[PDB]
Amino acid sequence: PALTKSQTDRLEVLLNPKDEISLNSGKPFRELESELLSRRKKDLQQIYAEERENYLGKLEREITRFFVDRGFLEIKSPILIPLEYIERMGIDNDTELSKQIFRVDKNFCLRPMLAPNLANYLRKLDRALPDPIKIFEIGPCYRKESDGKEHLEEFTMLNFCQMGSGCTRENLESIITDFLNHLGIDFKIVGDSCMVFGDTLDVMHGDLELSSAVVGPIPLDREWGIDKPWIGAGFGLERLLKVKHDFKNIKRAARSGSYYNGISTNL
Amino acid sequence: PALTKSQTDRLEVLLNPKDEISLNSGKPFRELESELLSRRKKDLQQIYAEERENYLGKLEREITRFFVDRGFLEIKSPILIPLEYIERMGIDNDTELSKQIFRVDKNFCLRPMLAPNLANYLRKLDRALPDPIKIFEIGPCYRKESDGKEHLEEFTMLNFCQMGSGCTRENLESIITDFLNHLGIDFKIVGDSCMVFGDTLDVMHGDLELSSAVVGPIPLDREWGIDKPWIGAGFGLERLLKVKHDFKNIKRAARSGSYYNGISTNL
Ligand SMILES: Nc1ncnc2c1ncn2[C@@H]1O[C@H](COP(=O)(O)OP(=O)(O)OP(=O)(O)O)[C@@H](O)[C@H]1O
Ligand SMILES: Nc1ncnc2c1ncn2[C@@H]1O[C@H](COP(=O)(O)OP(=O)(O)OP(=O)(O)O)[C@@H](O)[C@H]1O
Ligand SMILES: N[C@@H](C[Se]CCNC(=O)OCc1ccccc1)C(=O)O
Ligand SMILES: N[C@@H](C[Se]CCNC(=O)OCc1ccccc1)C(=O)O
Ligand SMILES: [Mg+2]
Ligand SMILES: [Mg+2]
Ligand SMILES: [Mg+2]
Ligand SMILES: [Mg+2]
Ligand SMILES: [Mg+2]
Ligand SMILES: [Mg+2]
Repeated sequence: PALTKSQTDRLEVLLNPKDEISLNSGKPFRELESELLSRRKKDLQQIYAEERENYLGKLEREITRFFVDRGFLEIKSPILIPLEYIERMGIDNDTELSKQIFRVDKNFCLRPMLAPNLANYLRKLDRALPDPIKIFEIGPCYRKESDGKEHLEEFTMLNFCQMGSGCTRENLESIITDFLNHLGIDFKIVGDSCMVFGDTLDVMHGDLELSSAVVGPIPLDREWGIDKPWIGAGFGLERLLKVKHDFKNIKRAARSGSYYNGISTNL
Repeated sequence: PALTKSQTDRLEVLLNPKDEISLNSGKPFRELESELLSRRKKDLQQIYAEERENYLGKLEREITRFFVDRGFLEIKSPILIPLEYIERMGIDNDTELSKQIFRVDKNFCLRPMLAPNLANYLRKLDRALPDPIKIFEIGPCYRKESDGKEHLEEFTMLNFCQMGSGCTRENLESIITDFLNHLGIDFKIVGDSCMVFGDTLDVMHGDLELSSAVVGPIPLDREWGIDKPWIGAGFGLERLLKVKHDFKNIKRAARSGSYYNGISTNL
């Protein structure tokens, strides 16, 4: 019993991390497929009977509660943003991130990050709210990618940020630590750099980048009317789910018609 | 004291429905503006101190709990969808809704409704789950609009639907009724029609359309592999918020950097 590539692909779609089933165990495709179909139907029936919550939606709600309870204001800002935000973010037209932008109409695009909208909120809210200003947003972001096991074209970003007092490296690391401890995810912090922000603190789980974080001020602040110390971090929710559920491919965690909570919908 | 159009616009931005303040009361602009700025800063400070939840996010969470508790599976599907879905939905290239579509790249668009993704889920889930199949989704949808007091280009749709047993007009009306009673919103049902679905039951609050709902089957089902009775309804969350909070302009409820929970962010 040698399986074709098409057969192995079909079994891999139906296989879940908790299965102790090897596709090369010598059993024929028909028996492996029947067993996995039965397991996945049972898994989906259990979700439908007892849970009914989508992993991405449930994780957004859990993260929302965590940040609201710690004094951060919940933001919901536009997903369709001016293309001018990309240039004012310092993303020059010939840079790598600029090629990843999904253009809409003529002057708009799908946001590839939450940062510009949140910078506008920090500036505006600092005229009305007491120091420090603490805000966060969770929602869809978009980048054209080569599509590996760790990138999606449509993903979900969390960005939390603070402006004013308490905007230090140690406070930023403390929030990241409390957040990932709340989710039960081990991590380390490594130095890296990017073009928008300069140096970042990257939050790594093994070789998987969970977040890039920044301690301001940076020279870019002036173009956004930011004139105080700030800290912020952006996390991909699908990457968090990939770690939590041991998914081999991030597509299992994505907005999709092909998987529900990591279970194939082709049953 | 006659106010210019620019001055009146500024005061209208700062005015909230609960204020018993008339912009034509004869008081000068400087006093009306100072009073309203003070009220709105206080309102925002109270939210920041005591609540911190965004109206759109909080309403999504409340609706999610309502449908999950009543046996509907929570869906999060792609916002960027194939342009082919628009033609297979019967939206011919020269129709009115087709002109409202935001195109992305060459073969994709921003979804103007949730229905096609949910039809795919109904079909797929019917192979695995017991009758009846009950699902819902909340999330961003996009339409180019003339932009009045009731339309946004970027809005948030709820669509709940069911396939199999219990897919009758009376059950559909009963779910709509239980849902709007839960939110405390009065309504009536009127007959209307649209091009995708044919006859609809429109859910009206006064002259404001809160939802269009459909009792299947319809001939379009075959193009989506739907072969059982079904019911479904789509609601705009920003319209629900407009009713709940007596907003004069739906922009107060939208994803925005210009308003937070209906309060101007230009303070
Ligand atoms: N295409 C993508 N798919 C899924 N998640 C992503 C994607 N791009 C970024 N993220 C998540 O958003 C976070 C903040 O975005 P950032 O700009 O730092 O990404 P990045 O450094 O380009 O990530 P990578 O180096 O893996 O491409 C990332 O740490 C990651 O968790
Ligand atoms: N541009 C929009 N902005 C905000 N909400 C909308 C918009 N278009 C539709 N909705 C909401 O989505 C629901 C379902 O969409 P549907 O296709 O029935 O809208 P519609 O009949 O085009 O609405 P209208 O007649 O007001 O344009 C509507 O009843 C409404 O609550
Ligand atoms: N690291 C993540 C995003 Se982190 C930015 C936190 N958001 C924020 O409010 O910054 C204020 C700010 C932003 C730009 C210019 C001046 C001031 C990423 O690369 O996608
Ligand atoms: N009235 C709202 C959307 Se209502 C559709 C409910 N969703 C669903 O699952 O329908 C099954 C289905 C859909 C199309 C073709 C065949 C079968 C609007 O106009 O935006
Ligand atoms: Mg990248
Ligand atoms: Mg990186
Ligand atoms: Mg990074
Ligand atoms: Mg319309
Ligand atoms: Mg209508
Ligand atoms: Mg309608």
